[PDB]
Amino acid sequence: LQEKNWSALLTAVVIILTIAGNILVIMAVSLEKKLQNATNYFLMSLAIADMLLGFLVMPVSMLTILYGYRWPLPSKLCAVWIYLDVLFSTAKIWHLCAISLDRYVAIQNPSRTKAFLKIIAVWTISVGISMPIPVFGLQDDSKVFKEGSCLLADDNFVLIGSFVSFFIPLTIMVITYFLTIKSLQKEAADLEDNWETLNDNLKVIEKADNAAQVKDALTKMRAAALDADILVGQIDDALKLANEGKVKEAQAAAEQLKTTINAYIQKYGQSISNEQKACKVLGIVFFLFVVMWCPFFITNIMAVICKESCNEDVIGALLNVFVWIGYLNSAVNPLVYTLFNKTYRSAFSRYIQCQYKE
Ligand SMILES: CCCCCCCC/C=C\CCCCCCCC(=O)OC[C@H](O)CO
Ligand SMILES: CCN(CC)C(=O)N[C@H]1C=C2c3cccc4[nH]cc(c34)C[C@H]2N(C)C1
Ligand SMILES: [Mg+2]
Repeated sequence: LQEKNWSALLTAVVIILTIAGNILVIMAVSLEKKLQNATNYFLMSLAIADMLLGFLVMPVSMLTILYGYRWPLPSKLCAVWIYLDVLFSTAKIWHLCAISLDRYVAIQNPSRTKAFLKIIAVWTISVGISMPIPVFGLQDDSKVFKEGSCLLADDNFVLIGSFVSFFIPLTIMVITYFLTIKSLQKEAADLEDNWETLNDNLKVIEKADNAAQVKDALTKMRAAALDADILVGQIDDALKLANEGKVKEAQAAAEQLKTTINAYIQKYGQSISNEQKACKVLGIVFFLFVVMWCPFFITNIMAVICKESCNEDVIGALLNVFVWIGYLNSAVNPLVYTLFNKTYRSAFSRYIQCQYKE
C-alpha cells in the first residue's frame, strides 16, 4: 500500500467527471423530449456503459495503483474486473459503429422499440465477445495474472480482443462515416441542381410568348420536383392551362408556384445542414474514442510483438499511463454534447439547478 499515492488524486477526478457527466446525458435523453430520437437513444446506452465503467472498473484500477499494481482483492475478482472493463469497452465501440451504420442507412431510406432492440443486440453481442475472459480466466489464473498484477496476460486473448473489440468495429465505423459525409454532399448537390432547374424555367415562363414554351418549362419543372407533392399538383394545374393555350394564366400560376418552391427548398435544405451539423458532432465523438484509446491498443499489441526484445517494465509502465488516457474518454462525450448541442446544454444547466421540468 501507498507505493504510488500521488497518481490516485488525478484518477478520482476522472472517476467523478465520468459518473456525473454521463448521469447528465442519461437524464437529458430520459427527460428532454427534443432528444427523443434513435441516435440519442444510442448515446444514452453509451453513457450507461461510460457510467458503469466509472463505477465498477475505474475505482478498482485506482485501488491497484495504491497497492503498486499488486492485486488487492480476492483473486477470482480479477477475471471479473477484466470482463467488466472489456464488456463496457466492447459495448462502447460497437455502439459508435451501430450509430454510424444506422445513420448511413437513414440517408439511403425514407420507434424507440426498434432503437431499443438494436441497443440490446449490441449489448448481447458484447457479452458474447467478452465471454471467454471469465470462462477461461477463472479456470486458470495465469491468463489474468502477471507477477501478482491483475491484467489480461493471455496473448491470444489480447490479439483476438484488440481486433474484434477495437479495430474491426473502427474500420466499419470510419467507412460508414465517410460514405455518410459523401451522401450528404451528393444530397446538398442534387438539391442545388433542382433549384437551378426550377429557377431557370420560372424565368423562361415569365418571358414566354407562346403556350409551347410554358408547357415545356413546366414539364422540366415537374421532373425536378419529382427528383427532389403539393408542388407537383400545382405544376400540373399550370400545365392544363398551358395545354389549353392559357399562356397568361399559366404565367400567373407560375409566380405563385415560386413561394411554394422557396418553402420546400429551404426546408429540405435546412434539414441537410442539420444532418451535417449532427454528423460533425458524432465525428468528434468517433475521433476522440480512437485517438485517446490508440496509445493503449498499439502498445498492447507491441508488448505481444516484441515480447522479449522490448523493456516489459517500460511497456507495462506505459500501459498503466495509457489505460487512463483511454478512461478519460468516458468524461468527454458529455462535454462534446454541451459544446455543440443546445438541447443538452440547456438540459444540463437546469439539472444542475435541480429544475427537472421543461
Ligand atoms: C471451438 C471449440 C473450442 C473450445 C476449447 C478452446 C480452448 C482454448 C482457449 C480459449 C478459446 C477462446 C475462444 C475464442 C473465440 C472468440 C472469442 C472472442 O471473440 O474474443 C475473445 C475475448 O474477447 C478476449 O478479449
Ligand atoms: C481491467 C483493466 N486493465 C488491467 C489493468 C486493463 O488493462 N484494461 C484495458 C484492457 C483492455 C483490453 C485488453 C485486451 C483485449 C481487449 N479487448 C477489449 C479490451 C481489451 C478493452 C481494454 N480496456 C478498455 C483497457
Ligand atoms: Mg442555369
